[PDB]
Amino acid sequence: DQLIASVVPELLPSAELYEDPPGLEPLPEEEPLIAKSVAKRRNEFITVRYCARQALSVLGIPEVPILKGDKGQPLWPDGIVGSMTHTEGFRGAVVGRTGEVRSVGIDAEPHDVLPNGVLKSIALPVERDELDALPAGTHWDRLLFCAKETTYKAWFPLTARWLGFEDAHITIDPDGTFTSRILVDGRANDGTVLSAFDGRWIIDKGLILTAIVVPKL
Ligand SMILES: CCNC(=N)NC(=O)Nc1c(CC)cccc1CC
Ligand SMILES: [Mn+2]
Ligand SMILES: [Mn+2]
Repeated sequence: DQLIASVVPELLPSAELYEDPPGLEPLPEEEPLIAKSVAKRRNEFITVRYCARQALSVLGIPEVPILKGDKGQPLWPDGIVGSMTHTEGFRGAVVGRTGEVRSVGIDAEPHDVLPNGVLKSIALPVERDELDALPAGTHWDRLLFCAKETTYKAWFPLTARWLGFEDAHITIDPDGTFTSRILVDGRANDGTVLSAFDGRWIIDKGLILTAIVVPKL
């Protein structure tokens, strides 16, 4: 019944918590990253890393700090890829080994309409027309935004480059899948070319969860 486990393969352990349990602490090496942060930010940072460390233990990796790189990206141990996300009512993480998968991204959002003006900032004109044609009963605008965030999180670890909202065209299928088509240069750091990603999505517990796994070559 866990949301991340429903949209990623069994080979990628995941862990999620819906509240901030009492008594958690960051590892000493992580404390400087949130020393001057408000309580809401300290709590999501600490709880998501407790989830990541649980998933890393399933891979046989013991307790390790998860620091942030120059573009805010989490810095995983050698031979590990992963992703983390937090929203009100959700903290989650997923990790995998580089010999099984190339990259993973996840994102969680509340299942509600986007705030005013956000859809115009994140969607291509063609995506807006596509969302209007989808069946009634799902907040397609919020699902599109969620899928764009997951696209960036799967892309950045492979390219080390920015990806704007206008740089990817996402097509959502009501069956719980989506595709992301990259509209800019897709040269990856390993010499290969990224052009498209396949994603999965689920709506449950008032939340939307999207995931992309970039598979082994
Ligand atoms: C496909 C285009 N999507 C993105 N480029 N998305 C992000 O940059 N998202 C983001 C933002 C901007 C909303 C701020 C802080 C941290 C992150 C990284 C998860
Ligand atoms: Mn967050
Ligand atoms: Mn997010």
